Formats: sequence, C-alpha cells, structure tokens
Amino acid sequence: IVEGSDAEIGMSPWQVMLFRKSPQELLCGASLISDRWVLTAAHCLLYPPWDKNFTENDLLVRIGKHSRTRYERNIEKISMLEKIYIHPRYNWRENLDRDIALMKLKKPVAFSDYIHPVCLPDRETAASLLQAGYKGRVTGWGNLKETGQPSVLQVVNLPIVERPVCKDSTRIRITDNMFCAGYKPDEGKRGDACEGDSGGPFVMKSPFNNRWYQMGIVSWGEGCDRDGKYGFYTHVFRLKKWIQKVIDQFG
Amino acid sequence: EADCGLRPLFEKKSLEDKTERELLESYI
Amino acid sequence: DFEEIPEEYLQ
Ligand SMILES: NC(=[NH2+])c1cc2cc(-c3cccc(-c4ccccc4)c3O)[nH]c2cc1Cl
Ligand code: NA
Repeated sequence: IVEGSDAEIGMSPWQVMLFRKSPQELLCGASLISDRWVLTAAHCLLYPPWDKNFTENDLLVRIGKHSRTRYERNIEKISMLEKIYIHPRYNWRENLDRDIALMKLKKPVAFSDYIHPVCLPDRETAASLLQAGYKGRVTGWGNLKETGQPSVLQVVNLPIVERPVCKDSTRIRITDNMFCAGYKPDEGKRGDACEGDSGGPFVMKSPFNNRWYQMGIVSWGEGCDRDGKYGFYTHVFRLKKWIQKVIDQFG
Repeated sequence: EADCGLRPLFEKKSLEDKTERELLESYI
Repeated sequence: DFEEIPEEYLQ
C-alpha cells in the first residue's frame, strides 16, 4: 500500500495472508467470508506467464494478523486448504478478467475480536455504493513504494473512478467485471495498492446497516501510485452468482 | 453471514476507527 | 524476514 497508514488492531478482521510454505514468503492478501471460505485473486494462484500454479499443499492461510513477519502467538490462526477453485473463465492471457478464486479451509476457524468474516454485497448495496467519488478501503502488507515493506497491516481509502477515465488511462481492455479506484493527479492526494496487496479486499461501509461489504478484490494496476494511473479490482457483485454456486455445490 | 461486517472492536462496541468518517462522508 | 511458524502447520 503506498501512502497508506498503519491499521489499528481489529480494523480489518477479515484480512487474510496467503503464505507459501517453502520458501516461507507472503504471496498475496485475501479475505475471510464465512468460517470455511477465503476469497482472493486468481492470479495469486495461477499465472502461466510466470509459471505460477500453486496447489493446496503449497499454501497456508494466516488469519488474525496485524504484523507482517511475526507469528503473533495466540492471536492468529493458520489453516490448510482443502480445495481451491479458480473462476472457469479467468482470463490470464489478456486482461486478468474475472480474477477471483475461492479457497476452502480444511477446518472451520473460530472468530475472535481479530477474526470476523466480511459481508458480500447484494444487488442493492452494490447499486447504491459503487458510485464514482465514493471511497472504499484497501489493506495489505504489500510494498510501500513501487521500487519498503511494512511491519504492520496498512490501510488507504481510495475513491472509485468513473469508468471512462479508467479506460482512458490504460491500453488494456477493461471489462464490466472490473472497476478502478484512485485519486486524479489533480486531487493532490495519493494512495494505491502495490505488489503484495493483490487478492486483498476493497471494502465499503454501508451507511444503511453499518456493515462492511467487500466490493472488489485487488487485481492489477500499472506501477504503484503513478499519477494518471489507477488500480483495478474484480467486481465482486458481478461474479457473486459464481461464488454462491461453488459454495452451495461444495460446502 | 448475518453477523458479517460488524467488527468486535468497533461496531460491536460502538467505537469508530480513525478514518471511516472519510468514507461515510463520501457517500453523498 | 518472516519469523518461524510452528512445525505442526507444515507436516
Ligand atoms: N493498484 C496497483 N498499483 C496495483 C499494483 C499491483 C502490483 C501487483 C503485483 C505485482 C507483481 C506481482 C504480483 C503477483 C503475481 C503473481 C502472484 C502474486 C502476486 C502482483 O499482484 N498487484 C497489484 C495490484 C494493484 Cl491494485
Ligand atoms: Na494514480
């Protein structure tokens, strides 16, 4: 996260960390949506361009963290995966369209003041909150600059941008399954996700029922906090039927 | 999940974090 | 940089 600050304890209790066993390194960010499901970006698991194709056995999910590198003994929980599901039309060949994937934990986790799932949005909440100018929050333990790793979870609040601007900022083809967010060069405010933050959650707080919803997933950007550029996120609501389906089909 | 999105240390105790204001304030 | 995590989580 660039130009973001340190989070507070229990500020994003649904923030998960995908950890690799060997070598032991941070891979991506993810979020907890029930006591057995974690959601992330599919490129965090499969990205053939760079021979990336992890399997159940190769990852660890760490929930309840604040610190990036410490094993916060008695606060975080580490789970193993039972199954990983990548969206069937995930497009890694062109624009990372439908960048989403679900992970089933071996055993359910218990919630605590530090572990609590986030809400997935419903047509109405999507409709009322995904509006340009509205801010969302992104969190992660990713890099602090483009080219500088934090010791604690970082947070930054970014505005959603109007699609035409998003499109006119890159040469990549944008689809309706993505939205972009960030400040205009003109707004003298910055912030952005960066390497290491991928897979994590973009959330908004409903002013109707005070709950936090996860509207997008950190998917991609060109550089970190470059002016005239933005971050793109998977549109969770547009792919929610898929979600429901693997869940009530497999658990 | 019924109970989803309500944080034990904030919503559940009626405590706000330092920047949520910024967000609610952007919603209008 | 990461600190060691309990052996039981690898197996
Ligand atoms: N808004 C941004 N500027 C942004 C930047 C990056 C950069 C990455 C990223 C960079 C290098 C490697 C990976 C990566 C590749 C395979 C697996 C895991 C991570 C990234 O996710 N992800 C990103 C997501 C975002 Cl919103
Ligand atoms: Na920018």
